[PDB]
Amino acid sequence: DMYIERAGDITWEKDAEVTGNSPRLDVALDESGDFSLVE
Amino acid sequence: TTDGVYRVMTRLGSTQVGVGVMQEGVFHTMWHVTKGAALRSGEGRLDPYWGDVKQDLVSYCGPWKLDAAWDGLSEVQLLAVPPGERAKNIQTLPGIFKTKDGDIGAVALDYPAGTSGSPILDKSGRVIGLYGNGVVIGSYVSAITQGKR
Repeated sequence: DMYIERAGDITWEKDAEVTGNSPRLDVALDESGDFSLVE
Repeated sequence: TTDGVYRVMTRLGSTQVGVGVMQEGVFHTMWHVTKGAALRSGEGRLDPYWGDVKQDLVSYCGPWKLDAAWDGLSEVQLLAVPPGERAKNIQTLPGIFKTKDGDIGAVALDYPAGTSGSPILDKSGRVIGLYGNGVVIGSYVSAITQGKR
């Protein structure tokens, strides 16, 4: 059986660590909800 | 019932299978997390209301309520709730999924599978989508998956 526990407010944090790139990708979305790359 | 971000847990012992957003009396998560199974909240039960495998989304108690969208220029924050860890905000500039049906924001952040369903936020604090359906390029990239209101 599945259950939920509260973990916090939905809020923006000004002191947030900043990371990660911003790649631009060609993709396709199939009927099962799976993304795949396209070339 | 209370607004906020929530762990989705399952039961020998408990495991965190995902994350979701409670807003306006509706619980929002990704289909692959719950497969639409009913959810326990305290002594109450949350019953599914809408779901779609292609969008990989599901809502409980009512229709999908989140409708803010990435503005295409600004940094966002993943409100990651990893298993065993305090909710934490990770700021990033999204990349882009270019598809035949239009462009989708995407975040190049890689957190444990039980983080699936964590909300992505804009600067105003609005949920612009959920984390955890994506592609690999060894690096995982998640779509910013938003439903329709």
